[PDB]
Amino acid sequence: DLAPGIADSLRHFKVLREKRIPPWMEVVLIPMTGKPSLYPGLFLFTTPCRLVRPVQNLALGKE
Amino acid sequence: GGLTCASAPQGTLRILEGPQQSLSGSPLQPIPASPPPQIPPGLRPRFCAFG
Repeated sequence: DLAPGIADSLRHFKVLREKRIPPWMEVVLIPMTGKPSLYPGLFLFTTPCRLVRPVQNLALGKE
Repeated sequence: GGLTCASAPQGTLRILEGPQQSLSGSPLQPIPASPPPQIPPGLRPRFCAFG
């Protein structure tokens, strides 16, 4: 009951450049469904040599 | 200085920073639609038929 509310406050730090969250971090919350979906977790990637692309986050208004 | 043992704790309060309120606005802010192309003003026949 906290992990959706942590994946939002780590995108609301990445799009606003706060608390040394890098702009290229992947906040990935693979949810718990109770079905054979992907393995659930909250996986934060910060390493180089990935691929990344810009969008507009509509709730804040920033890239 | 014996440091004897005690009973079992009933509950465990977890203190944590609150959710980020008033960060997202209640309406959404989309990128505006790129406009459809206009017929430009001041278009006239510049080619006259010869002779």
